Amino acid sequence: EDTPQFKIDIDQEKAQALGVSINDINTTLGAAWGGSYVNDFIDRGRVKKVYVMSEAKYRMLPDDIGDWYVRAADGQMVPFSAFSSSRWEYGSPRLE
Amino acid sequence: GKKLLEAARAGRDDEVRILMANGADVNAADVVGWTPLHLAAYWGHLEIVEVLLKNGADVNAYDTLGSTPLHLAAHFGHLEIVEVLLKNGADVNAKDDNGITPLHLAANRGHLEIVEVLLKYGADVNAQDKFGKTAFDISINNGNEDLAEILQ
Amino acid sequence: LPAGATQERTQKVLNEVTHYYLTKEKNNVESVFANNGFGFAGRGQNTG
Amino acid sequence: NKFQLTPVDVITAIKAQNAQVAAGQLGGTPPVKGQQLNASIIAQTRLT
Amino acid sequence: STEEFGKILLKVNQDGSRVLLRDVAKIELGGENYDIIAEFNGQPASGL
Repeated sequence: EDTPQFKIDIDQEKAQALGVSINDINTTLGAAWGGSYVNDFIDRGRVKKVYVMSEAKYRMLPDDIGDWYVRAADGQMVPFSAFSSSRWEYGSPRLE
Repeated sequence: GKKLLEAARAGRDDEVRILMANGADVNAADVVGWTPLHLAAYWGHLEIVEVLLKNGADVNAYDTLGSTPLHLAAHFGHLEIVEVLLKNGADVNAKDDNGITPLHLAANRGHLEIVEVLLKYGADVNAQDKFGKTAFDISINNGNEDLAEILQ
Repeated sequence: LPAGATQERTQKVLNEVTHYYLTKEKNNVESVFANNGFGFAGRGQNTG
Repeated sequence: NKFQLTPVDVITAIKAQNAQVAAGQLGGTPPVKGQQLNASIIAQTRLT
Repeated sequence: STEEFGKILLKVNQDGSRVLLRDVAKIELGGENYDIIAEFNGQPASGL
């Protein structure tokens, strides 16, 4: 059955205003909260994966969303709460 | 409380009006803060909204992000539920954690009738969200000719 | 059609074709399915 | 190094000037009414 | 939808005015290409 899920919207105008590219925004959100396969390394002669992901305590609750920052073209660091609005909604965890 | 949350999500009329007789908490909230009244406004169950409200359900309860049942119902085009909520004292200009009001949500989807019902009940047309946007700014940005005119 | 001939030019011709079958072969032809743009010799705006 | 260039720029220039380009068509589909000319537009081709 | 594609924010000018996608283009559902005209007795047709 459907479960609650955290909808987060990126303000295209404010991001454009602050000089903060959308790619900087999304890859930050995803690699932090979802993690990112970056490349491979060699563990004892065996090639294995290299993931970057936020530490657990910084990707748990919606308040943690604010503590993540993206740099603008001018060089200033901008928090996520500047160009994002967030709500709750329901969706399926398993589409048949 | 847990059985009332899931019965109001599924929409069983008889089971909510028996759990209420079993002393079930009208304002029992799930892990995201959604009361049975939030559930019924989201899913459009008009008559469970009317059973809970007369049983003392908090009409202006807000979730862990500031959304009230009036937000949900005005957002998804539940006209008759917007009117029943406002008839039981729904905060017409409630502000969530992003500054979004029921008028903003109803204006984004183009619900002309809920906008006219919120405005009739005194919705702040110049109310601003966290980005300074009014219901009007939404209208011109969406290209909504009909709604841009209703919003003054 | 000739080289570089356009789509609208082919279509007038295929309509003349379909008009013949449905009029002067009215007893024998049920229907005609015209395709402008591709043919046996190849594709192009000048084949149908 | 005489002209402040690196293999990077050589590779970039070969990639830029030895290439093949999709350019579309004069009178390409969908066309306007009464187009009489349809022709392949030939942009940059491979070096030889 | 065509409306959502229409309100894509291309550019915010210095005076604030937002250049939207519909301001520079027309937006509609359409075919993937328009190279083939398929007619069944001169009527519009698709098929299998």
